[PDB]
Amino acid sequence: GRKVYPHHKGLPNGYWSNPTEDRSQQAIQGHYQEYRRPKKDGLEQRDDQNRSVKGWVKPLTEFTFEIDVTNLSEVELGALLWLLTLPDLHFHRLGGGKPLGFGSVRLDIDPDKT
RNA sequence: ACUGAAACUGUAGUAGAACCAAUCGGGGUCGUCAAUA
Repeated sequence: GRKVYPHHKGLPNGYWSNPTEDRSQQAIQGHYQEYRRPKKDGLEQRDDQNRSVKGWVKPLTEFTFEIDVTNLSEVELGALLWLLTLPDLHFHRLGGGKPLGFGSVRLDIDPDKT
């Protein structure tokens, strides 16, 4: 069926912090720096199997967007609004790098603009 | 067993009215490959 990338629950404090540091080889709070290509012989493994990113959108940053909907039934609308009103600690997965933990996002409705 | 002459195929008339270059699509992501000893 439909392939999904489960949210990386329980990533410790500072997991994404200072990401240039090759912490991939130590179990800091029980997790390896799984999103970063490990260094080999002390040099960066910028091979043509991996990409590199000059930056990323920080965690806890916030985006607002709008959905304009037409002729949704109550089931079709209720399915949509369920996704946009999931209980706490349900997170959507967005963009790239999802296998590595990137792109976990919380969606919630702004009711005053709906 | 005396050539008729003279006479604009012209005048009026918008190739135009209606018609969305548009519909769908996360710049994304894991284990394969080779066959013998």
